[PDB]
Amino acid sequence: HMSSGNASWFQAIKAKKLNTPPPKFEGSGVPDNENMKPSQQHGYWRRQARFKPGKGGRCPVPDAWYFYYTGTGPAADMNWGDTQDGIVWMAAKGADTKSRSNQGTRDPDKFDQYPLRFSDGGPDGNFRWDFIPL
Repeated sequence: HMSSGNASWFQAIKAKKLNTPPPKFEGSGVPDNENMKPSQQHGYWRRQARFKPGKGGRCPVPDAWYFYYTGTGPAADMNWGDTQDGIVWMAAKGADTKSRSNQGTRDPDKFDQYPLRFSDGGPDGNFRWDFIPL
């Protein structure tokens, strides 16, 4: 089966080892994105367990986490702060986490993913992401 849905606007962050806890962030944990209302600077990171072929059959690879603005993505029906394994919530100063933006999600056939930057910090050392130029 091929997932039919829309995707995250940003690249993934990726754990370096198996069974890593959720990412902790210096600063808001909200990706750099100047094209949003300050009131709308809030969302969640969502865990994605990965695999790939290796010896015998399939082989576990470290988790990826993907960021979605509140009210969008797989956990669109969740409200900011709602507890669920594999969901961590982030908000920048001045955010109103009741607000809902028009950003929606990314259609992969049309737009490439945005590069991740965190001018106010970034995730802890259990995590890394690929370089994509600005």
